[PDB]
Amino acid sequence: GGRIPLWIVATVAGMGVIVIVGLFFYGAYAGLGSSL
Amino acid sequence: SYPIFTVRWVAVHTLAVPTIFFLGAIAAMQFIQR
Amino acid sequence: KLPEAYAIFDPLVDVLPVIPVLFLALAFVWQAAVGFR
Amino acid sequence: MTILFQLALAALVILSFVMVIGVPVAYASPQDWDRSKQLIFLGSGLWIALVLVVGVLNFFVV
Amino acid sequence: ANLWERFCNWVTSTDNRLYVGWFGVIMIPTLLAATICFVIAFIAAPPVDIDGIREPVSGSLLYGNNIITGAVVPSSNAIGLHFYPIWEAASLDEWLYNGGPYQLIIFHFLLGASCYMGRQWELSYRLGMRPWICVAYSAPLASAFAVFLIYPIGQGSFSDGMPLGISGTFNFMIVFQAEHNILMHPFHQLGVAGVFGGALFCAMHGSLVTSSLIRETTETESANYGYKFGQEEETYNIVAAHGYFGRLIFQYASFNNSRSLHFFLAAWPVVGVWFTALGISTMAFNLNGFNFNHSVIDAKGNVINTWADIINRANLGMEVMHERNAHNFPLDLA
Amino acid sequence: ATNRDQESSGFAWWAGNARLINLSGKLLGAHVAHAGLIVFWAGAMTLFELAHFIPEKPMYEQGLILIPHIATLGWGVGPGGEVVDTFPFFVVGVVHLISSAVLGFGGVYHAIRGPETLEEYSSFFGYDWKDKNKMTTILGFHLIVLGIGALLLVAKAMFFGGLYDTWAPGGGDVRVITNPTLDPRVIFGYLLKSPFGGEGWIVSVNNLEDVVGGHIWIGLICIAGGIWHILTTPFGWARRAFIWSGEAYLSYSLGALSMMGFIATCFVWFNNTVYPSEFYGPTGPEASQAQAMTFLIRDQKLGANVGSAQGPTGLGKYLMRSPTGEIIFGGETMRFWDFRGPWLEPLRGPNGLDLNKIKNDIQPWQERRAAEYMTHAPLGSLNSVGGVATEINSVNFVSPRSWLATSHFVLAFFFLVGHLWHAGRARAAAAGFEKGIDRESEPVLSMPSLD
Amino acid sequence: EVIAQLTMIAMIGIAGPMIIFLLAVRRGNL
Amino acid sequence: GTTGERPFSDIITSVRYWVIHSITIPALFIAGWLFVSTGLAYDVFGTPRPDSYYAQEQRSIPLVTDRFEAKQQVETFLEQLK
Amino acid sequence: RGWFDILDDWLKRDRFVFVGWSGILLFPCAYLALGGWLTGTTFVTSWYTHGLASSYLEGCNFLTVAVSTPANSMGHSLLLLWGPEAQGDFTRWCQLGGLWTFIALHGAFGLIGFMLRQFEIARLVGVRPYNAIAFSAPIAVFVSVFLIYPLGQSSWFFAPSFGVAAIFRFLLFFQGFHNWTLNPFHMMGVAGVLGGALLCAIHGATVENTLFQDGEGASTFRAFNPTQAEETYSMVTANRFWSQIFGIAFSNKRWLHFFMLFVPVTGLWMSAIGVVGLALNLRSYDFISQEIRAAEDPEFETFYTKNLLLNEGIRAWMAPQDQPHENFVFPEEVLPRGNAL
Ligand code: CLA
Ligand code: CLA
Ligand code: CLA
Ligand SMILES: C=Cc1c(C)c2cc3nc(c4c5[nH]c(cc6nc(cc1[nH]2)C(C)=C6CC)c(C)c5C(=O)[C@@H]4C(=O)OC)[C@@H](CCC(=O)OC/C=C(\C)CCC[C@H](C)CCC[C@H](C)CCCC(C)C)[C@@H]3C
Ligand SMILES: CC1=C(/C=C/C(C)=C/C=C/C(C)=C/C=C/C=C(C)/C=C/C=C(C)/C=C/C2=C(C)CCCC2(C)C)C(C)(C)CCC1
Ligand SMILES: CC1=C(/C=C/C(C)=C/C=C/C(C)=C/C=C/C=C(C)/C=C/C=C(C)/C=C/C2=C(C)CCCC2(C)C)C(C)(C)CCC1
Ligand SMILES: CC1=C(/C=C/C(C)=C/C=C/C(C)=C/C=C/C=C(C)/C=C/C=C(C)/C=C/C2=C(C)CCCC2(C)C)C(C)(C)CCC1
Ligand SMILES: CC1=C(/C=C/C(C)=C/C=C/C(C)=C/C=C/C=C(C)/C=C/C=C(C)/C=C/C2=C(C)CCCC2(C)C)C(C)(C)CCC1
Ligand code: OEY
Ligand SMILES: [Cl-]
Ligand SMILES: [Cl-]
Ligand SMILES: [Fe+2]
Repeated sequence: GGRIPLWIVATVAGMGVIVIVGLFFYGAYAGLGSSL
Repeated sequence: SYPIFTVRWVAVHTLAVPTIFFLGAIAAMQFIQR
Repeated sequence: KLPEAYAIFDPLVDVLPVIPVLFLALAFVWQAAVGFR
Repeated sequence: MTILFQLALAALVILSFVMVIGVPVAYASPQDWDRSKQLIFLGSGLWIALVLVVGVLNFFVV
Repeated sequence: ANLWERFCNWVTSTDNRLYVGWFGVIMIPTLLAATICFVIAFIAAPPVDIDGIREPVSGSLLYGNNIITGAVVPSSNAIGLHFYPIWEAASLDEWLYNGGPYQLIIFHFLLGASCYMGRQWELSYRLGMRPWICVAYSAPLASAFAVFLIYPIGQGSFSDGMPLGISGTFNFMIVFQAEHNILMHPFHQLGVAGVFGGALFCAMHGSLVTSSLIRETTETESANYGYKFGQEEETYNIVAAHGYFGRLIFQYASFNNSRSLHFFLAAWPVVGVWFTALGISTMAFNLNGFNFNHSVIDAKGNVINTWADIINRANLGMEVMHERNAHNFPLDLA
Repeated sequence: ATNRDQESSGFAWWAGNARLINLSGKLLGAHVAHAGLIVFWAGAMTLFELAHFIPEKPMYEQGLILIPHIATLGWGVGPGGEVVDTFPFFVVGVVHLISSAVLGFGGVYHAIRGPETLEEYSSFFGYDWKDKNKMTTILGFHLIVLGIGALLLVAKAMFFGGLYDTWAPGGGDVRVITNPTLDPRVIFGYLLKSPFGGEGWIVSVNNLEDVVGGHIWIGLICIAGGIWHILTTPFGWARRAFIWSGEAYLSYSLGALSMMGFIATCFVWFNNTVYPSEFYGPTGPEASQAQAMTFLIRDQKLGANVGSAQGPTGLGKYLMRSPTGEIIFGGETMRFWDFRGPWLEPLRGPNGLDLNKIKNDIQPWQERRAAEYMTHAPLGSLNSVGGVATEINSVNFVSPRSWLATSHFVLAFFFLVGHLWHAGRARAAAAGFEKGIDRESEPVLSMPSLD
Repeated sequence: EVIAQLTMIAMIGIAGPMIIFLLAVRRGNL
Repeated sequence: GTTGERPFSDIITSVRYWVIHSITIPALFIAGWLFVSTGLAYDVFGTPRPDSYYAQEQRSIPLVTDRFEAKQQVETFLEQLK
Repeated sequence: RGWFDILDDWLKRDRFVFVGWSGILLFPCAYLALGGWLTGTTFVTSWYTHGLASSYLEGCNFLTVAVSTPANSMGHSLLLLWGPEAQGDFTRWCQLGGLWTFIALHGAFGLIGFMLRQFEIARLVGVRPYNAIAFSAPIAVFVSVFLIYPLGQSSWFFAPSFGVAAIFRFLLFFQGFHNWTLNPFHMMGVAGVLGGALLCAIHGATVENTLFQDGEGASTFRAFNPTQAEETYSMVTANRFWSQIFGIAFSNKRWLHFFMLFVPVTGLWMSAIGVVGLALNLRSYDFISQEIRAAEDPEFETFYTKNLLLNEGIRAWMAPQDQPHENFVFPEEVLPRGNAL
């Protein structure tokens, strides 16, 4: 009911998307879809 | 003294669970080689 | 290539140039800390 | 001394790293302003010296 | 008092039906010279060797055009980026042939329009207003600089600037897609979002304020007569509009602050159109849109076409037809 | 509660850096920490480019913007712009990045610990935005540091190794400058040249004597002005023309930066002297000209008489006249005939391209350069597919000139926008309606109807 | 190899939020 | 005002929340990973794998050409792959 | 209280996300439009309908994935799962293009539900339904582009495919085959959209730069109270500003926001109409007077003729891949090309 401070979940959440997204960019250069 | 299962509840999960599921699928895809 | 002395440092040299952008991200984490007062 | 070079180089790195974190916290925690004046002053001289030591050694290995 | 001071106080008078101002002093003659040259060239100008190849394009009404095919045609590729005032020509006849009016029109116009922008600042200063209207107009001004000035600079020729005509504009759009895959540039996708969203939010704000007008008329009269100019009060119920819109979606997807709402309306198109002007301006230096041509391939290495390969086939048809007599060598590098 | 919230400073969080307008020490901390980020990047980025560098590939095939700035200054490079010692790059790298730490340490100390306002700690460092005499003086010191800075380039070129001269014979070479140009007829004639085609204002500067001489004049000018302002206060007329406020000074500099960004964009696009194609790749014009030469050469070897070969429009297929008669390459490249480059100037005579030299004196190195430069023309996709937009994937390339010209046009534009935003606001803030129209005295209401 | 790259930036990146985290514990002057 | 649900700030800061969602999220993620790693997405939806677009020696596409014989056309094309 | 009245009380309850009767049409059709897109751009090919990849699973990125239209051989079939083409085979339905109709038809009833939803909420709150009326213009577009246009052609093949780059493909097809840019009804559409964006920007900026000073901080957002009676900016100073800058200005605030609805809503309606025409190949493609002249005078050139030559190159370079079912074989030597390129 307020036991974890919001700003922590934000940074955590934030870094979580940042990683899934980076991954999709790495994949644009590897394997399927990389023209290679 | 709120409810935990509301209409709102159903709405978020109709979207939010296929999303995570879809995302792991899309992760695994980055690793497929031709 | 770096000079061969510094080859164990290549992968840190790879990540260094992005550090400026984190200063901007860190500003926002900080205003979340203080709640945008 | 192919090894003592890097040795001092990592010391710079693990120290910069210590200092990157320590100096801001030390500066804005009101508690130990006087207990820490020492720490950063020593770290700083230690940092500078480390840069120079790595500086001179590079001209034996590169 | 002294004559220089009577004059200054007239230039800057907030009593003139139309404000002059110091930006006004440059804006007025230059827009007049562009307007008069443009009108006269559109009706009467003779054909113009746009591509420098002695193949003149007829742009004017009297040489067989209509409103929709007519244009003032860009200046010769043989001129490139050289300055070509009327006084550099051996004769008006030479100036017309090689595209001179285009230079006259766009220079006087870019200038007069830039001062238009400043004049908006100026009047807002004299009225005691906040000053940033002129910042919203910088988005369309930027866009004009891009198609008339920046893109010709990167490419080496005013001949590759946007023509001043309805069909010439389309010509320009198709050639750009072939040479720059502008549809596949994010900055243009940002501009579309800018203008689709702009129109969307226009209809919304329009429909939402209008949805909540206070009954101050009967059914036999325009509801517009329920607003009296400079009335102390507001004529719609923003609380009522919020309660409608917050329910259409959910409560916090809706604005309840008027200032925050209107700033949103200003910023959305302005930003996006900054991006697309930046889009034309950076593709002026051949930093082009994404290229996924043959990007998927199978185990063997056959190409598996995607929709981007279908886009490139269209692009290619534009490529090989455009300016069909003007290339001698295999690559079209500007 | 020391400002630092919307309720004391009058600004929200999204504009909280405006909470520092009248806190000089905390504001000093911000400028030094930021400078530390600038030096950090100069440092980080050079060592990245070094680590990824392969001396066998051209610089312009490897995504390098900073290392070519170092080669141009004459370090690390041999005849032909061939790299012959990487160590100087590494140095430039480590000094900046180390240096960034004493800046970083300095800014974070001044922004957190030190005095928030300097004007009680020492009457020399503290300042009021509105002290016309203190603001000319700070500008004066900085003017002198700038003029010193220009003189360092002079020192590098005349005393400490020279600079890369793409125009040097034998293909280009580092070289020491000993007759800087000082004639102001030359040095300021650049300034009165038209920015239009075939003139190019100061972008046309094409020899290092001219370049070095210009930095002698500007160095001495800036020192002179630095002194001027340290001893003067602004005159009656100047005080009346300007707004004297922290924000207005900021708006003037954004103007200045914006204008400079646009100039830079055009330097890297068109100038192949201080941005030599050895390092930055060919210019757009250079690439287009190169293609016409490649195919002139090829067909001339087959037996084509290239001076009389009439193409489809009636203009020469290989050669035609510009509008003032010069002999120039044909096809669409007719727009580019202002191009001047060390690989091509040898075929030039007084009337332009000389046909006996075309028939006879094309050396293999030019055929190599022309082919190299036409196949590295500054066109490619945002995801670094090289070529025209209809090209298939394969070549991973975007010219440094494209990266540099796009990035700095974008930055130039948003900084002009910043000029207007802050300039107009400074006007409003000083006249006192930046926060809105006062209902009790709405000005328009005291005016007479237009009709 | 590239895991080298990931661990460094994971550490540099975690370094920022830490300072802020440490400074709220000690009720330092944010 | 408040329709009466539990505020989101109150939930996603609550521990109970993350107790449950520490497990459920990554569980879903992996399930969707496993849905593709098993290769099962290919046969559910009919999507070719990189070795199933063409037969070894063909460069024409299996374009469906009959409205009612369409199911059959596709099946007979997946046989010419073995 | 009848059971009908009890079910009505519950649907019209004030919750976080209001439901209503409209909801019963709305949430399932919308949810399933969405999901069929997400599902098909993630996992489904267009190999048997189009000869294309189209999912993430195949290695497409966000710009090139699509739920692609059915092959031309299907006609205008509804392509029901239990229909005679796929015969209850889910997998076969995906490969034949049934996700496309699934999305199209659940989408279209989806939008219906949304418009009813604007009617239902406006009535319960008590306001004029002008927003519902404005929402007619997106419906006219979606219907005109996605349903009418293909029903007038040979099949659903030629409708738009649901995809970023696939839509770019549609755009360029419409230029090369229909000469859509020359059509008066799109021109009106263009004017309405760009005029909408204009109205949107200029009105926001006007209001933001005519605010009265009603608080004391430099953020001006915190000087507005939604229940305040007083206009937050000055209509009188805005009028004088634009009267003297532009020569005219708004004076009536109701007309000003009514005009804002009108302009973009009417642009979209006009473009819809022209597209209905294009369902029939009823194009504005040519100007007869210019072709007659052009045909007789080889020195007559205009930007209209230049553009037609471009159109011609698009048609021939793109059709063989674009409409694989026609088995178009164009030898190198018939391909139109200018010099060198
Ligand atoms: C960072 C650079 C810089 C800045 C910001 C300033 C700022 C200032 N200077 Mg200093 N100055 C500098 C460098 C600088 N100066 C240097 C290096 C010198 C040595 C040359 C001088 C010499 C100098 C003198 C001699 C004077 C100033 C004065 C002033 C003040 C008024 C400026 C003014 O009216 O602008 C310019 C505004 C104008 C309205 C000028 C109009 C003329 C046209 C429109 C501009 C073009 C002029 C340009 C020289 C020619 C065009 C070149 C073209 C090819 C582009 C202001 C505080 C004045 C003052 O108050 O004295 C203390 C004054 O008289 N400055
Ligand atoms: C270049 C970027 C930059 C810089 C240099 C500054 C600098 C400053 N800002 Mg601004 N700000 C920025 C971006 C920037 N800001 C952005 C992007 C935002 C939007 C989110 C804001 C929002 C903002 C607000 C809302 C406020 C400021 C304030 C301040 C000042 C004091 C902040 C304070 O008390 O720290 C408190 C924070 C801490 C003690 C946490 C730790 C901070 C340090 C710096 C961590 C550094 C780590 C680093 C790696 C150090 C180790 C290396 C060393 C050995 C060299 C300071 C001068 C404040 C001000 O004006 O005060 C009156 C203020 O109220 N800023
Ligand atoms: C433009 C930047 C700038 C400015 C104006 C100041 C100004 C000030 N600082 Mg800060 N400071 C800075 C940068 C700056 N500092 C940096 C980078 C650091 C980290 C090294 C510090 C660390 C620091 C601390 C820790 C303290 C100050 C203090 C002070 C005050 C007195 C300093 C004094 O009297 O020096 C006297 C000046 C000299 C003895 C002259 C020598 C200075 C250097 C060596 C000259 C070298 C110039 C260099 C060669 C030029 C090239 C620069 C480089 C970018 C290439 C004053 C308000 C003190 C304070 O506020 O008191 C509480 C204090 O305790 N400063
Ligand atoms: C591309 C542009 C564009 C988009 C994406 C769009 C979207 C939207 N506008 C809405 C509203 C409006 N639009 C309006 C005016 C306009 N809208 C315009 C242009 C657009 N409008 C224009 C130009 C105008 C000017 C007249 C008004 C006046 C309103 C509203 O009142 C309303 C709102 O609340 O906006 C703030 C919303 C309707 C919500 C809804 O139906 O939920 C239900 C969703 C359903 C039924 C699913 C639809 C399925 C669609 C039709 C097909 C499938 C889509 C795929 C899943 C995704 C495909 C993606 C690829 C194509 C790339 C939605 C956000
Ligand atoms: C040089 C060097 C060094 C140093 C380094 C440095 C200097 C560091 C820094 C670092 C940093 C400086 C970092 C930072 C980080 C940051 C981060 C990581 C952030 C993030 C963020 C986020 C994600 C957020 C989120 C959010 C919020 C909070 C709110 C709003 C919303 C959002 C979502 C946005 C060393 C020692 C290593 C050694 C080597 C060399
Ligand atoms: C104030 C503030 C801010 C800002 C901050 C800043 C901006 C900072 C800066 C800082 C900095 C800017 C720092 C720097 C650092 C550095 C360092 C730490 C370095 C070190 C170095 C080293 C360690 C090196 C090593 C080496 C060598 C020598 C060689 C090669 C290898 C190597 C790399 C390893 C913010 C916004 C956040 C918030 C609010 C407040
Ligand atoms: C290094 C070099 C060089 C040299 C350079 C020089 C020598 C330069 C000069 C520079 C300068 C010589 C510049 C100047 C500038 C100017 C300006 C930019 C102006 C400004 C003005 C204004 C902006 C104004 C404003 C106003 C008005 C008009 C009215 C009243 C108000 C006011 C005040 C606002 C050369 C090229 C040879 C070569 C290479 C390198
Ligand atoms: C079809 C069908 C169906 C249905 C289905 C559905 C219902 C589905 C679902 C699905 C879903 C519902 C899905 C979901 C999706 C998700 C996703 C996949 C997302 C993603 C996203 C992202 C990736 C984003 C991110 C980002 C970015 C990118 C940038 C900015 C920021 C952010 C962070 C936002 C049924 C059963 C009837 C059966 C029949 C068929
Ligand atoms: O696109 Mn194609 O590229 Ca720019 O130039 Mn070369 O050809 Mn020509 O004159 Mn107008 O257009
Ligand atoms: Cl053309
Ligand atoms: Cl050519
Ligand atoms: Fe409004």
